[PDB]
Amino acid sequence: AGHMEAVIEKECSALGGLFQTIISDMKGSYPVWEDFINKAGKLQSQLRTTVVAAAAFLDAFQKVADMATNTRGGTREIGSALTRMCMRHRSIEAKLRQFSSALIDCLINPLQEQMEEWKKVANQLDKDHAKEYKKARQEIKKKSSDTLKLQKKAKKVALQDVNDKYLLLEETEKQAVRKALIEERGRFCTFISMLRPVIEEEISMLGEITHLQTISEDLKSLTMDPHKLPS
Amino acid sequence: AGHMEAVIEKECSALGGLFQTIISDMKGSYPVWEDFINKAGKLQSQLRTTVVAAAAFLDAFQKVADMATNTRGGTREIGSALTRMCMRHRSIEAKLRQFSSALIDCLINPLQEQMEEWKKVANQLDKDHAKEYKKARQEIKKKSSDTLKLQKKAKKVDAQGRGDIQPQLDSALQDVNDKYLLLEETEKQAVRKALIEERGRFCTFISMLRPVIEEEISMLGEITHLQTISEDLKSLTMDPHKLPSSSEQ
Repeated sequence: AGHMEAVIEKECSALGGLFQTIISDMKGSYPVWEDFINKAGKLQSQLRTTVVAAAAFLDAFQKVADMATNTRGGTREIGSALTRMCMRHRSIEAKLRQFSSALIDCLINPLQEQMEEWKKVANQLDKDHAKEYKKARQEIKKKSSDTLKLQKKAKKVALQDVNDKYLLLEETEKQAVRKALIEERGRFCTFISMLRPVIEEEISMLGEITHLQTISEDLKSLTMDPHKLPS
Repeated sequence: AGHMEAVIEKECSALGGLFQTIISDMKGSYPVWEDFINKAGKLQSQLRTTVVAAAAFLDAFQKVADMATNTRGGTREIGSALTRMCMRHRSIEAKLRQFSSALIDCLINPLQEQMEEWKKVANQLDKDHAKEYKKARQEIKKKSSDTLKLQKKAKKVDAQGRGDIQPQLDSALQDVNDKYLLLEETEKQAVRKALIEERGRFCTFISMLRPVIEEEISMLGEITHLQTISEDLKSLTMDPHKLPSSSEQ
């Protein structure tokens, strides 16, 4: 570590420092992504259990509907309407299953796999940059040297080559930063492509709720004046 | 007790039978109702656990959004859009909690308390009917008894109990028929009450179920917002292999 090496390193690293910020950010990100995969996993397992409970509940709901259908007068119409309501909830259950499936198959498992690949890709970006950077450096530590001795034996009575290699390093670093910015953004794009089908299933599941209102109104109509006999 | 009475008798028997059927059907209904309560309880318990797991997931999702938000260029916009997605999901989570609460407050617990009161009311309707039926038969027995008195004292046609006793005997027989009709009316009203109670049980159930379904229906308002945010996310993640104009500074 000399004075000439400090000056040179002060020049170079000023160029390639945004790179290290992006890289450091990516390398520090994994615990956040890991906790996400963990909590998503725990939600999906809980949704699977809820689906099983929902299906058993709907079996019992249907038995209640059947019981009304097997009474006599106006109670038979109540039963048919309860049956409709049960069928509508079964459709909602089937979409919840598809939502739960997309959550594990489209998001959790793929994000988990993508994780080790992200770590390897960031390691390599960092490694390759380090290489290009420090050979670029040592080659300009070497050209400033040649210029030093050439300037101290000419005053007893190459400079452009140093300048070349600095503009050279400027565009190297520019390209490395472009590459890191694409990888950084790309991780989120990838994550969002995985998220998309999960949210589509959620929208499809919610959309099945539109059929409940008509049935609830019918049930309301069929249960007016419970103190007297209908027609 | 002649032809007309025997006809009424069989209607009373049909009605009496129908009343006992309705009472028996009500009495045998409880295992189905109890199974429904049990399974609604089991679902509500899992929904409670789901809502906690959903909130923890959303906390993690928001940390991911924060991470993107605090990077550079277009990735910051992606973070902002992800935050909009996460906040909209907090609204869905809230509605899920409301549905879970309504399921227990409006349906499971009320239905559970209702069981014993349904049993008491059905049993009382049965006992009231038996009491009224007994009285009606007694009335028929008493008038058929007098018509036996009259009819035995009418066989003595030697005191001209024919222009005087026969009008009496005609009315005595009429009164008997009156009592049979009264029994029939008692049976018809018993059936009516039993039918009303049978239907009323399902009316009660529906009244408990409807506010639960209302909380579910309230989730329709969320859909348009998920659609818009998902279109924004798609637009923000175009050409992942390339730098967006937003990242070129």
